[PDB]
Amino acid sequence: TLLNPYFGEFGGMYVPQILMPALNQLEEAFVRAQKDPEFQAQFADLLKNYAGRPTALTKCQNITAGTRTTLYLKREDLLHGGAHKTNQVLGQALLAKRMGKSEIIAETGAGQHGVASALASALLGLKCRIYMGAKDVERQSPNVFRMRLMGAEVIPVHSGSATLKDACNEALRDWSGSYETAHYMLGTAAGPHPYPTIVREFQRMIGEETKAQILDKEGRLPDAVIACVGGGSNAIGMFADFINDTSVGLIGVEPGGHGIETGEHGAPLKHGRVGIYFGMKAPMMQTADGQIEESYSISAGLDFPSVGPQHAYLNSIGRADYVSITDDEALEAFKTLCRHEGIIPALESSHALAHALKMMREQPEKEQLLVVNLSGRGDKDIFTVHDIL
Amino acid sequence: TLLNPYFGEFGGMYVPQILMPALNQLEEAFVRAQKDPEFQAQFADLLKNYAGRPTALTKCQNITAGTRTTLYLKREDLLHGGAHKTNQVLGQALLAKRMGKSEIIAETGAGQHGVASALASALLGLKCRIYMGAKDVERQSPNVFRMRLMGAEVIPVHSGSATLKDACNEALRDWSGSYETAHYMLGTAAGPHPYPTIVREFQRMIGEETKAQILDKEGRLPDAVIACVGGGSNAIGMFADFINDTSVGLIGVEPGGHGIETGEHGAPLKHGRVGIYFGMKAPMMQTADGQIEESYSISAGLDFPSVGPQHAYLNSIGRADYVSITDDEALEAFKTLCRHEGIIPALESSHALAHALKMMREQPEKEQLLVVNLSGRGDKDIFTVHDIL
Amino acid sequence: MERYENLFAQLNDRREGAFVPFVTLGDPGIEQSLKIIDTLIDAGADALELGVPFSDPLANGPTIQNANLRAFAAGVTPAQCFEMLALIREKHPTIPIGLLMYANLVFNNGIDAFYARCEQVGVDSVLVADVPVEESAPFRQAALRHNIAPIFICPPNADDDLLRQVASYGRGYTYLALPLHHLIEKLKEYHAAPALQGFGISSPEQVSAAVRAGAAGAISGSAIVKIIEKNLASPKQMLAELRSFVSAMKAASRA
Amino acid sequence: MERYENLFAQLNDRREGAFVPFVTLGDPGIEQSLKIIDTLIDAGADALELGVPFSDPLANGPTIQNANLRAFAAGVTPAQCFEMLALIREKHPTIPIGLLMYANLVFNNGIDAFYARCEQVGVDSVLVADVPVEESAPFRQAALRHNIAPIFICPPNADDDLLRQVASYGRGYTYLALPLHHLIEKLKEYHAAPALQGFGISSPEQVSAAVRAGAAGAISGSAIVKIIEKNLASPKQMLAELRSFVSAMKAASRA
Ligand SMILES: *Cc1c(COP(=O)(O)O)cnc(C)c1O
Ligand SMILES: *Cc1c(COP(=O)(O)O)cnc(C)c1O
Ligand SMILES: [K+]
Ligand SMILES: [K+]
Repeated sequence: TLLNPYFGEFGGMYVPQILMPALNQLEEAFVRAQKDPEFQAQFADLLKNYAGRPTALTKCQNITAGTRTTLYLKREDLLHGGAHKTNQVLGQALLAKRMGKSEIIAETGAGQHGVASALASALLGLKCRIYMGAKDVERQSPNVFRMRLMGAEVIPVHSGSATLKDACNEALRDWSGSYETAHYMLGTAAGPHPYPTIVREFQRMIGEETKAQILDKEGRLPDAVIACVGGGSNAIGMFADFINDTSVGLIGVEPGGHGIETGEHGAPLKHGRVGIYFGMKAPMMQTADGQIEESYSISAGLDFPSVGPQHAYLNSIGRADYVSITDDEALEAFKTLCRHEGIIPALESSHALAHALKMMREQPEKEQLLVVNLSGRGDKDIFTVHDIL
Repeated sequence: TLLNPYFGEFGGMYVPQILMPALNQLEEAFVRAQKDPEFQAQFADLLKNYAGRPTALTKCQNITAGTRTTLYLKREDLLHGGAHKTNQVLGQALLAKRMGKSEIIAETGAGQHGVASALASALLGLKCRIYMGAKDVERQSPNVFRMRLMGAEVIPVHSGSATLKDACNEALRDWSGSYETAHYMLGTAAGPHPYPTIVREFQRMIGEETKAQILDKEGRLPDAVIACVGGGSNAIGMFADFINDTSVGLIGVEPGGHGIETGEHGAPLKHGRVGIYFGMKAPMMQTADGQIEESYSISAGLDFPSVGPQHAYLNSIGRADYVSITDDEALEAFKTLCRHEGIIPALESSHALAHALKMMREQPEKEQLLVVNLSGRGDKDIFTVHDIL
Repeated sequence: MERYENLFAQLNDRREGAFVPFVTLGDPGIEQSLKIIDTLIDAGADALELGVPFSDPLANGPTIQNANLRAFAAGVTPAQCFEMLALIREKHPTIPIGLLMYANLVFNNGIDAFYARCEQVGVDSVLVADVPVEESAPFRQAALRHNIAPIFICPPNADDDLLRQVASYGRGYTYLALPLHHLIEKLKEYHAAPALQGFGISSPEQVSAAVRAGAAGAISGSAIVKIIEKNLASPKQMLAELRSFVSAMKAASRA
Repeated sequence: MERYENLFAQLNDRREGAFVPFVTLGDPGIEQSLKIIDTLIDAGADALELGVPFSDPLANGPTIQNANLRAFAAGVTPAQCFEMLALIREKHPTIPIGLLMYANLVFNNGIDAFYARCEQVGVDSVLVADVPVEESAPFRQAALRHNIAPIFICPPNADDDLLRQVASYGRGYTYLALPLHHLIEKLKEYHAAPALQGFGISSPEQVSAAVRAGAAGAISGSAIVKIIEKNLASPKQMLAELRSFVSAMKAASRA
């Protein structure tokens, strides 16, 4: 390979031999794209004029009144599409084009990645097919209509559990036979190399902007940047530019679901064990036998049974710290932001906010400048929350 | 008054005597606010760091391929809240505060203005009560939950038709008794002076940005700027900075509903007659007797039985031209933008886009640089459209 | 116009105040409405303030709104109102009749034309609810040309300049933060048309108090509509109850 | 390890190719599975490729996926598989047994430990589906230490370097854009383990053709699972049909 597929012991390219050439060509295309000012100019123009970058950095005083915490929210909820997913989805599409490909293959659970894949493909003239498990299909009807509206072809999978992992399989089987003309658009900073690396690089503007912005508003770097961790893309995008700023804490929040002790959660980095699946060596939800399990969370966008390899690595060396947040804590954070700032955050993002509220509340006299990555908007969560309250 | 309440023969302050002092104090507060650099700095900071301004100006090549039309979309759909409504709602809230008021009174139909009113009030520490007609309540449940989530108090009206006009009445009755501590946050560029004037000024950044942006991308002003006309705020906000640029066409699109000839439309400016209602002298939907009627449209955000007085005026002198667009034309424009650009526009905005597509299609060899104000996003329309197709 | 002058004169000779009830034309129906009005006149009402059903009473409370709904369901149109007005006038030659209108219905087919019809049927005054003195120019000139009294509302949050405008602009009577004696005395100083207290006149004690403050009388708005809304089921008893109420209120103006 | 060497030698003396069927351990149940396997061996299969049920066969098609589902419903665990493997070996001492595995199940409780158990039960080779030659170091070293043959897949989109790695890394047999004669000849040149054509071997003509191309034999994957899926209702006839299929395919390797 041209780049290191590993982050310590985590990462790699655990795919059948037939898929290696596909990964190798993609890696080489990425490296050339990364050094081409033309590609960069093109990516930037799209992010700026189409997606709406740079996103705002909102200081939320109402929520922190009476404490010594100063909180800022990186406004990815204001990005075209409703979430941070759009950034990388645009870079990958430009990459598929650099490779002379006209098709895009993807798969979804909560539907958000499918929508992002469809919007990018439709914008850049790519034929897009999306694999989604039936169980997810009939449950995420809005996003399904959304995808079709944007010309994407949504293909319902029924392999066993008929869900994400079963869709990923079909997407890969398809890709092995069509990689010559089709590009597999992975949804997060996980899977086989160069994916964790590519998704990070195409999301790193989150951290870069936040740094320039906080430096602008406060004249200093934050004390900590906090982000939710489903597969790891929004978190890594935020963390990336701050990794060499040793004074900046990097906090990743995994979903605690109904409570770690209950076993119903989506927190493999801290409460699971290493395995080899999804084409990578990384911590995962699995039985004692070695059978991968499902990650639970009130927020469907956080149900990845594993995590990105760079997160597993950053946590092994002490650089980044990962915590957990329950459905109730996320629900409370959700309600708090709506009532005090007029922003309906995505239940995924609410996990990140929930932790910062905990850091503030537990030690209200502690002076701390925090940045929460508000990864997406929660208009799609107004019903879920409604059914709870 | 300090400012002219009229635009030719249109406008005025047709409110009961008791409400005149409220209008007069508001006007004086506006004039002082407009000349105070502090207020301006405060408004701008909020628009920029909270709302997400400036909005993008997207050139849409896919939709105009094979024609000599160059189209740009002013991205108000990317504004915090989903629509342009947010801009003015923030300025008015700052105005209520300049007047030492702590409460906000409003009313809604489709729910969007209620949501915007609630988000602004919640952000700036204002107690907000919103009047909404029962018929609109049970139909716009998402926005109702949204409003309550943001701390607003939603009060269901049942006066007769239990709808917008019946809510406006309750909101006004309330305001007449509480204007000392409460500010009436009007939703569009209509009603009694200084409202048409204030809403225009707090929306004019749309036109100002578009001008700087098009001048930046193309080095020339557009040939025409197109916007939908419900009550007139997004349109007037876009038109405003271009009124003195005589070479720039200003096209306002009223909803044609099922067809002008059917009588089921919301196009009083071109297919109604002057009356005195909503505290202003303006063209309206009304019986031969003088009984105001309801404006029909597939898009609930365009059901205002009247129009802003400045629009009526600009149309009397030849400055701006107004057309009509049917539900089907708006539905087609909706589908086209999703499939070709990856943007789901609000059905309100789709009326504006639909007309530009008509200007392009009818004369494909005509060279024209157009700007459509994409007033809001259509995620809230994905079901309506779904029920049609 | 004139009927008011003669009424307030006769009232002063009798050293009593005027009691003016309000009612919606056509509520709860044409036949019922005409009978109610005759009962009000029979009961002792010195004048009448009649409302014409409009889309949505832009400046009216729920009670009136609900009355309008009943009028609308009964298919009462402004044209029907004028037919009712003519007949009421044909039966009662001297009672002043004021109309409570909204700008659109007056402006609809021409302002001047509206007042011409008012003069034609025998209406004495018109108060356009949503037209403040600042927008009144065309309405009052049209009213004056047609010998109709343009009535204006003098609110509690009125100031001196407003007091002066209402005084010079208004005719027939002045529809009445500041002290009651302040308004009344300043109105008399400015030679305003006799003031009729329209706020919360729902009991006899209210009428006597108003006249006591120096108001030429009192206007009972919603009070009348109330009896109507309640007795809607038994029209015969509605009349009987209206009779008694007006008699009480009117007796309270006799000093 | 060795059983393969002896098999390919005996095959060459008989101047015939090897026919290797694939089947999922525990599909459609333990008792059924054991009986199927004996029928395959009885029918003439020269070796066996056994699959162990995993969460989701990351690199397997629908046919296999559906087979895994049946195995899961029947409550078949990897521990059960090893119990089945021991018994199969206890009955048949010379037939080579290859396992088709996924990395997680091998890595789960330790790679080395996995291969130790394979050696213990009498397994001859292991092909880890999702482990390409680039990530094979630990798996092949562990396999070698435990006298297990690490099988590698030589894809159609393979290149020369890959051909060389597979040749030096693989043992037992090579699981077989480019010309068939190209792969086979280049594999022999590089001294690769005997190549077994695994692509689309579903008919006798396929087997003869493979051997004709110079492949040491053929692996029929899904073909076997098909008969199982169809005859699921009558287990007795499933066996009968499996018997015939294997007999045909095997007869086609006898030159
Ligand atoms: C997809 C999603 C996530 C979860 O995934 P990551 O890859 O961890 O970033 C987080 N936030 C939003 C708003 C999303 O839509
Ligand atoms: C409220 C709304 C409108 C209609 O009203 P205007 O006052 O005419 O601007 C237009 N577009 C969107 C997206 C809206 O929500
Ligand atoms: K996860
Ligand atoms: K309208």
